[PDB]
Amino acid sequence: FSRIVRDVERLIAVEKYSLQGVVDGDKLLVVGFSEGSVNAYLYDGGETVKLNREPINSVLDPHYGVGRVILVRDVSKGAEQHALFKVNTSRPGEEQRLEAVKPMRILSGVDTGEAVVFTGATEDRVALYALDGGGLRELARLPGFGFVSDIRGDLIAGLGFFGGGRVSLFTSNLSSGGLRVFDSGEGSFSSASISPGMKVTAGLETAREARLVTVDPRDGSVEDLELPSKDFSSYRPTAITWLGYLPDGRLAVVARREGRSAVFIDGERVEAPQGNHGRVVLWRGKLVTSHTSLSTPPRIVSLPSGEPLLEGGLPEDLRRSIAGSRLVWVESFDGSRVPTYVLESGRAPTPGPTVVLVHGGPFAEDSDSWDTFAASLAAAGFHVVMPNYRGSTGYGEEWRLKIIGDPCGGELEDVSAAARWARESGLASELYIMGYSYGGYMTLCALTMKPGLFKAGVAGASVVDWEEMYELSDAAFRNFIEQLTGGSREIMRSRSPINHVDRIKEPLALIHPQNDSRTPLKPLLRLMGELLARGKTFEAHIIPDAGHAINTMEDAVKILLPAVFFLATQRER
Amino acid sequence: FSRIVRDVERLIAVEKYSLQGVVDGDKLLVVGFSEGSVNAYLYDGGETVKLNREPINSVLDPHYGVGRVILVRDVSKGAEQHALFKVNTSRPGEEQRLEAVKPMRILSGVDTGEAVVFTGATEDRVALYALDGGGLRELARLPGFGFVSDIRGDLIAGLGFFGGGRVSLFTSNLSSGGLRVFDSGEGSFSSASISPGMKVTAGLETAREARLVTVDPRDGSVEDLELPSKDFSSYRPTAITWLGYLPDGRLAVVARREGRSAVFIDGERVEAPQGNHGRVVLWRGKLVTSHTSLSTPPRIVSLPSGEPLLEGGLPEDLRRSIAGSRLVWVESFDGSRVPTYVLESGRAPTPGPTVVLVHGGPFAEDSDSWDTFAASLAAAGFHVVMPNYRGSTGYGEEWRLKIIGDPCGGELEDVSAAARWARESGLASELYIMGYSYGGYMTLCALTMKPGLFKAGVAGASVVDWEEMYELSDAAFRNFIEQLTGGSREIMRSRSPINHVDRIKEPLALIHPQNDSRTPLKPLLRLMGELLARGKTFEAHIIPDAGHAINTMEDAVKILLPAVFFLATQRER
Repeated sequence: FSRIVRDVERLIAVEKYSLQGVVDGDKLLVVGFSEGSVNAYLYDGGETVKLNREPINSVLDPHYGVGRVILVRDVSKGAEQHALFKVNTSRPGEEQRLEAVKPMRILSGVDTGEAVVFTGATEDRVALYALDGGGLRELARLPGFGFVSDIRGDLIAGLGFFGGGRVSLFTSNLSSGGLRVFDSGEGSFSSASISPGMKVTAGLETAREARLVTVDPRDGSVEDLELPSKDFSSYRPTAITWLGYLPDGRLAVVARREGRSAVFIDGERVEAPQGNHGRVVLWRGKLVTSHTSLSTPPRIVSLPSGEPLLEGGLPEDLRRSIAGSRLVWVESFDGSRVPTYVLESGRAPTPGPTVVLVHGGPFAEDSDSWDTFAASLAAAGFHVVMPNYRGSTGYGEEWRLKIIGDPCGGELEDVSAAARWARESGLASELYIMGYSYGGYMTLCALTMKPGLFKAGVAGASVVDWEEMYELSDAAFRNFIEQLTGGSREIMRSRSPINHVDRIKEPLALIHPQNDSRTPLKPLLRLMGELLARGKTFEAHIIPDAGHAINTMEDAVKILLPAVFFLATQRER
Repeated sequence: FSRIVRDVERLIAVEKYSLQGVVDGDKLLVVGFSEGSVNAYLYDGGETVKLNREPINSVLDPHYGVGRVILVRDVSKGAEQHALFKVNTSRPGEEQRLEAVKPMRILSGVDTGEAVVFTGATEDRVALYALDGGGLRELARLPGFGFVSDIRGDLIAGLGFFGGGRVSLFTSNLSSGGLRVFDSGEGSFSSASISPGMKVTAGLETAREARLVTVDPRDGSVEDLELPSKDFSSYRPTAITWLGYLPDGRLAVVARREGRSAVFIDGERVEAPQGNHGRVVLWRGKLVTSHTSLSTPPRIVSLPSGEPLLEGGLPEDLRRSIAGSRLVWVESFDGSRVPTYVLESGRAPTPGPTVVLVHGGPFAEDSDSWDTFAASLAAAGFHVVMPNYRGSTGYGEEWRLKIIGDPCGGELEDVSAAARWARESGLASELYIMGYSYGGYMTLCALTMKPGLFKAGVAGASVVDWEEMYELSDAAFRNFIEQLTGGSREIMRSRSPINHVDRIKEPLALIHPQNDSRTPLKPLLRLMGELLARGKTFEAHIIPDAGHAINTMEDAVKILLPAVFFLATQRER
């Protein structure tokens, strides 16, 4: 149990890096979890320089070479009312709060150098904003969650979840605002970057595949974009992770199939370490991306050698605790094949104690990408099954959109199918479920709707009640709940696990940050009252002065430690 | 920290023993917290023999030599609805449930070998029961908490908390039942044992001094008992822990002053290890008692040598973590002197992080006795301050009875004076409050009524709302609440920290077993609601399938570990 603490601490503590851009002339801007919190750094080639003072949540996308960084930081103890802080790169550790922007949920943003352009959610709206030397301007109100993708000249390009789980492309004008929304009937836009010719290149993810298209923002004309090299189209990607024009005009694309990605410059394969990659930057005539895998914490590497620029290293005992990984295709209730990553623990027998670790989102995926939760479970003697239930990204629009209107429906059947597969295939001697956010909702749904499937469940930062949550949500989250539930009152009630507590037969652990503004604490307290009144076994841990986005080691530990303890305790019986 | 977990674990894991009597001819009957849980053992000079199968809570007091033991086990996952199980001492590990006794809160009991006589509380009454060969009989209904002390022949003697915090003597007849209650106007009876002459020898605790009396149960006449040796009366005890007749007719008395006890046989002092002692038994012609101190976990020893028969060795590193202890007399608001035990941690500076650790009860005391919580605090690098606030035992009837009608009044002032004493004496560089049960009530009362006094508070198994708790309480606890509060609804409301949440300014850690039936979880969930709605910082840890009485190592870890983590975190800032 003290060994579990050491394992969880060191898994959280290992340095994790994400590539944000190039700044300060010719230096990497990198967001790193290092020295126990999320900070932003310049990487010159040798020593990193820390840009921020206190922990941050993120940084805005910098235009190449801009001489500043815009930090995004929660100023509300985890409720995700962020403020923006400017740091001049020549003077690291000196912060200027951008006081023209009232705290709000910052969803995204780019800094051109002249203007800081972002989307943000308040109680009454999601909006696209620009802050220049003249002051703050609302460029447009957006229908739902929206994200700035790119800016070139006065053209802004972004992606919008504006209905039915579909992603629209949007543009606006930096100088005079407005909104133009481009919707594909074939699928969803997944990344965007403005070409030198002032067209929007976008990934378009259709039924079971992904391709690149050009959108002219003047008329709504969409063509297929063909590249000089044909490696990209032959790769037959299912998803586009990211794309962007480099300063030399070449289009870089990270695309993926089956939970691993590949890098392309102007269509041509650039070799990269196995796993997943993030944005690709040009830096000192070398391609640089982020790399991660189930065995590799996020790190910065140079392509095509794959040599690390910035990486944290795991202790050898923790590396060994992960025996192997594999993708399997689990047949579900309608014969659909649920792509399921399996992390085999080198610290459990086969069959052995097995956790179905259910991903959040739901528009997210279990890929060959580092997962601290999964790693801590493998360290603690559990195999880990991570099913890409319908709703997941990475496997086509059709699979992703199947969740719409059907929470605690087919996706739960997929999660249950992976569970039964883990037993039937001989992997699991016993079964647990665990999840954070939409994953925690799945824990609650599994224990309420599928009693006896799992031995016990962990529900972290859970959706508990669509109805009460709606009442407490900001404009983005209200809209997203509308989308997920299809605007159906019956769905919001019947698919809320708080309404099926009497069905629970298994021990449940609840973990919840008190200031969560995504999945609020209030319905969780009501759930505890229901568990109590109905004589159900439950454990609960409420984390102080924290919300949904964990950005310190001590909060990461508070969230994960009790989950690992609980399951380890359950394994004694 | 993993080092904290390890120390906490090792402190919990150390075996702790209580002496219950002599059975199976001439074998000691002990209850040991051992091998991870509370169990019953025979000891006859070598290895213990485990009598129970699953963990228990206690055993009933056996008459010398009886060939069986009656286990008391919680059969409601911590809610303290107990069933009785008999184990024939010749056939250890084979239990037979006494099915005539439906689950109830068993408060006490004696087993003559032919009749099991006990007190228990259901929802509607507290009663004295006898189970013999002809079945179960209710001998009498008691006004409130009552405990059987002794049976000789047909006579039963007990102690009753039957009004005003005062303890009465009561008798009954095993054959015919009934109830006779004897009050003293000078004080409270603390201990009782029937003499050969069929009168009741009792400890009478008065204003300051305690003495031995003889109560004739036929007419209620009381006279002082003078013993052959005068070491006892000249010791001038303030409290009488225990007394009992030995097989040879000698009267064993354990009495105490200033948190330390002494043992007497027919009034003659018997040398014993410094600290506190429990019952004294004759085993193979010689004297045996339990012993505990601040630096020695409860153990069974021979007198007068002090040689251990059953002892969980305190490892040297943990022992060394307590650099010292002191008894101080804190000046309270009204000139009262609050006897306060202090532990200096060998792992903190002076001045240094200090926890006022508040005792439960309130009719209990901090004495020179083992305290796992205090030890873990010392191990974690905190000085510990343990004030015997008014309401405490050990310092006379007047001091103990001051709390009556005044919860969250003078006693909280004593606690606050102890905080002030810690700072002003130079011990404390910073101050926290921590407590379980009435102690947790004090945490909550301190953060609501004395904001800014402590840096942070830990409230375990707390009283939260007198009124709601009363309505959820069984007959015993309803009566006790009436006595403690005076029955006034204004006291019940005004002295409930849930009605003062607005004033809270310090971080608060709530810890609570889910099935607690003394201090129920329900009002604590409401408190969390209020903390949430009023934007207060808090954490909470609810522990599964557990109640107020902790009987496993892992449950004690779930109760204690969050507290130490919380305080350690608080000390970083």
